[PDB]
Amino acid sequence: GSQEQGMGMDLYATSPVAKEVWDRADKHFRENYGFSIIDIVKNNPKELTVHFGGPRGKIIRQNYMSMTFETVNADG
Amino acid sequence: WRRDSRIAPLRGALATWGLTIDDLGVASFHGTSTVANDKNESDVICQQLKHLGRTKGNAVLGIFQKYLTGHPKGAAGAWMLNGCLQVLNTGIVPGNRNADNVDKVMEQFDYIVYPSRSIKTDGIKAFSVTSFGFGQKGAQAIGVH
Amino acid sequence: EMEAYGKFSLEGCVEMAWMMGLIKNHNGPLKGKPYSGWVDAKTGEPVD
Amino acid sequence: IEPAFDPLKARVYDSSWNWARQDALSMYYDIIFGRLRVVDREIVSQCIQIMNRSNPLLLEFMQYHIDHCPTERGETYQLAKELGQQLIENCKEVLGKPPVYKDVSIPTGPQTTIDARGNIQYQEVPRASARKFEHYVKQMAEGGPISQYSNRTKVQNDLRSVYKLIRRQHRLSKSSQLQFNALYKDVIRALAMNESQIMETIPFLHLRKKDEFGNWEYSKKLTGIYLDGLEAAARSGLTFQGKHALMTGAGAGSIGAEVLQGLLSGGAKVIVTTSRFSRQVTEYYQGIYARCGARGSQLVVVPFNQGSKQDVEALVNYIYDTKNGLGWDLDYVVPFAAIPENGREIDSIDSKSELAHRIMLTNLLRLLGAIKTQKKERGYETRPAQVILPLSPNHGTFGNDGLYSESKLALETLFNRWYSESWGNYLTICGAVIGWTRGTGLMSANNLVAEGVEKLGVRTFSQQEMAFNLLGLMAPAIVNLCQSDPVFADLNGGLQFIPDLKGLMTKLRKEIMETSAIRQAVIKETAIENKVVNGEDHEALYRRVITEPRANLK
Amino acid sequence: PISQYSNRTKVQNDLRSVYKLIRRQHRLSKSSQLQFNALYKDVIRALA
Amino acid sequence: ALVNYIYDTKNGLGWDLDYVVPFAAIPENGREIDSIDSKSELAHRIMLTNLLRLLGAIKTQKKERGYETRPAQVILPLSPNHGTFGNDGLYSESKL
Ligand SMILES: NC(=O)c1ccc[n+]([C@@H]2O[C@H](COP(=O)([O-])OP(=O)(O)OC[C@H]3O[C@@H](n4cnc5c(N)ncnc54)[C@H](OP(=O)(O)O)[C@@H]3O)[C@@H](O)[C@H]2O)c1
Repeated sequence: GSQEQGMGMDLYATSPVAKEVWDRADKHFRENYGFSIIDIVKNNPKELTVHFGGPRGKIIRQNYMSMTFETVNADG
Repeated sequence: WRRDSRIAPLRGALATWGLTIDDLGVASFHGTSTVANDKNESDVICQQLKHLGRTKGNAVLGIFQKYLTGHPKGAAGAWMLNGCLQVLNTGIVPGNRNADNVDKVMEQFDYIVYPSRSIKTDGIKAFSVTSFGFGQKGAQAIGVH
Repeated sequence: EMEAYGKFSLEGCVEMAWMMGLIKNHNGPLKGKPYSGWVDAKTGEPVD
Repeated sequence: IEPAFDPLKARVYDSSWNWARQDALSMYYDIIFGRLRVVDREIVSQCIQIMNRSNPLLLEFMQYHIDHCPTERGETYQLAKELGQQLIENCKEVLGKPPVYKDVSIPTGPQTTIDARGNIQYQEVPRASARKFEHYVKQMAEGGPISQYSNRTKVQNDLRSVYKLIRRQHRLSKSSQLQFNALYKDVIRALAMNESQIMETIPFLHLRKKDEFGNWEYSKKLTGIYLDGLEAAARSGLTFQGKHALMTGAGAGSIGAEVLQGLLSGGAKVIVTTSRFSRQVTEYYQGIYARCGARGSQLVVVPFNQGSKQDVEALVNYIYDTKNGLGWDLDYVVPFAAIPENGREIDSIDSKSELAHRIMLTNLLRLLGAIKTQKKERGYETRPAQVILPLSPNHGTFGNDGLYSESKLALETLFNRWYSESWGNYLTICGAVIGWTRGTGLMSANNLVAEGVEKLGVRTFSQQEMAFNLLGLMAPAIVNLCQSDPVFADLNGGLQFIPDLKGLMTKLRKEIMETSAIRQAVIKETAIENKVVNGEDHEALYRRVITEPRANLK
Repeated sequence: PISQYSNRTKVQNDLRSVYKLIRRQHRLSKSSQLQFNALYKDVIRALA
Repeated sequence: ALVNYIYDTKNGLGWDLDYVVPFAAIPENGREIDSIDSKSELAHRIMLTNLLRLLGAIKTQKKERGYETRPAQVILPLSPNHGTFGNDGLYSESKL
């Protein structure tokens, strides 16, 4: 609820520490889920689309495919 | 239909020759290539057809003579009227050659279809020319075969 | 013609050519020998 | 080299929804007057594009016009209402479903004829053997005897399955298996290193793979996996939904032109460049989009001069710029821009040639280069762009290319740069070696000899065919091969077996020109001999008086 | 040692011991041994 | 101009060539297709377009001068690297 665009980005540039916290997170997201949260934060897109390209492209969609949701029927 | 609260003058004039809104085939538009006059025109002719009863899926071929002739300030309506009387007598409905790419706005007007090339038909029964002018000067005429 | 077909017919061209003043009718001697019909408005010459 | 790109001159065509109802209502009357007879492949085609743009609102419009069709007036009207309701049903089952490029045209071939008056004409006559594209796909894949599996290619593909058998049948000791591929490799290396001492068919359309000794040898595995999709295309079509692509050299009546319509029938958004940006050219591409633009598609035409370094980098920027550009990212790049440098040997590499070489190579590379850095910078890491390199079979075999071959050959260094340099996952390279396309293009006068050369058991292509073939390598199957490995793709009609092709052609070239010249020569001679014998008067009074058309204003 | 290749001779004498060993081992279905022979012959044709 | 000095009888050194050894070349180290710069385009022009023109020039010289029976042997410096190495930058393209 309290989220606002470009939050903690000022502190980002100014703090070599926080700088890296974000980076490691982004680095992660990009290489696994195929997007940057830093981007989403800086400029809030009304939409965004990830692409399952070559070698590291396919490995991403794997993670999208390996997302296990769970709802049981009214019989059990 | 003269002053009948239960008959639109459009209905009237048409029904007196045994026709309904569905028989109204071509609408010649003022369509002056200005931003607003072209939204508006569609919107009016559209609301017109809808509220009268025009059956969904039956579009009017829309003509825009101005692409070819330019806008002769006053004689605009006359040129268009000629066009329709001519369509009436040939069954050919001329296309808007300069229809680059119709504005997405014009999608919401179901009852109007904007032809970019001429179409030879089995015939047209009745048409509607419509022009608008400076100082809230709107006119419309319906012609029957 | 233009609004519908997108080009002039010979009939069209002749009308345009007439009103634009490019050709005019002639009915007398052209260079001695008689002639009647379309003539280039600019040069007295005849046109088919 | 004068820049020509200007974002203000950009034209965007995207109004499929309207052109639909038009092409729809247009076809309806077409039938009623018999412009369309149920026969005509045409109707099929039209219907598919109407299917491609399927709205709910289209159906309503579709329906009403049918529902009220006055069948009681004539056959046509019935025939209409029939095919109408027919179409309406199809459209219903393809809502949401990706639009498709499906070439329903009637495969056509080359046929030059010499009239008895010496008149030389060239029609394109339906191929007696194929009727649908599926037939073409087969005819191609099958092969021609003229392409008889060579000794080496046989020795190899055989030793292959020998291993495949010996291998995938585990009951021999690993002492022997281990020592089999030993004696197996031996054979392969010896064959490559000194073929001279040691020593069915080939597609017409095959891929290749590189040997340890960088050799592009026919690979059935690929040629299969390709040709398969190539067939799957001819059947249930092929979609390009969601794809973005840049195309240069998509002039009116060119290979590019056809490929364009292809992607436009899939849901593809493409940016097309023109170096002769006219109204006429503007209109042309509109004409296309009006009739090809499936739901979701978009055409963006733009002036551009690939001879201009500046333009190149400028174009690319318009393409990617989020704010004032059209903010895309490219899926395909089809660099078909090219100049006719006919007539020049090394004798004389002139202005034109140096220019041409700059369009066809230096700036082409820079075009790819530009796109890459764009992606690199924009963090676009997982969406490589497939580049359809138009390579050639002529690497100096033909006469006065004048810097042509030099360009087309150089392009092939890319096959390796894809590996060495660091742009592998931004651009993928698909080396399409385009073969003889008789379609009116950069090989036009080469149509007289089109059927002649084809006599020798080899095949020439129409443009729609070549576009099909190319769009083939555009298909998902192959696209993924490219993402791991550059693709060679011999789309030559097997002319790889007719040697001294330029000699053959010029030979035929002569005969046709010669025999026709003689024929019409004699005609003059004899009809002149008549003026001598019968006199001016007799001859004069006995010639077909062909009335000169006048005009009457009714 | 890098640019090594085998004479036509070695190519055959190696095809020999390959066949001889694989064959005089009899572990293969009459299918495999059938078409192994098949393929061998072709190879031996093309190589003369 | 060079070629003409070579062949001109009067004011040139009026030769006819037996060998041509076009080893003119520029180090375009450091550039991928990433960035074909000024240098690269220039290098490619020295290493290919003008090279061909050099040969071409010599030929027409002979053809015109009736030098029919004395071909000139051209030692084309080709390369093993056709894009196998990194940052040739238009090098391979010329050599191929
Ligand atoms: N057909 C074959 O047998 C064959 C064989 C090998 C390779 N190819 C390749 O096929 C591709 C397409 O060419 P084509 O042979 O199909 O037809 P083409 O007649 O060579 O088409 C050339 C097109 O390139 C564009 N163009 C010309 N000069 C340009 C310039 N200075 N800047 C930007 N664009 C320019 C023109 O488009 P605009 O009119 O819009 O300006 C023109 O329509 C080429 O890359 C060619 O090398 C074809």
